[PDB]
Amino acid sequence: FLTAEDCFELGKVAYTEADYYHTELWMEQALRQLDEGEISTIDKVSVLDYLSYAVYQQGDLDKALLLTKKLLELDPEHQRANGNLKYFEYIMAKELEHHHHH
Amino acid sequence: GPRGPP
Ligand SMILES: [Mg+2]
Repeated sequence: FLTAEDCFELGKVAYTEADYYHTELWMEQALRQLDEGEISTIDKVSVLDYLSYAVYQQGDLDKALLLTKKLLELDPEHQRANGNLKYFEYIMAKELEHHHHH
Repeated sequence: GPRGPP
């Protein structure tokens, strides 16, 4: 059994090597343990920051937007997550603009 | 573009 902090550190190793799948495995494990109420010094916002980017790199845009929204619920002022949200909202508005014109 | 932790 590994602490949430261990899982998070491992996910950062994966991320720094652009191993975005393993980043997702480790970060999701960390998030699960915190959600069950493990006492830990890592904060969910930073976990979600890495996780949202990793999921974006995998091409899973819906999931990346969801995670970005989860991050912003916890930290509404997060500058990059706000940036990423605006980007995802733009892409979605274009797709909906397309469906309305076709 | 989206920006992740640097
Ligand atoms: Mg995946």
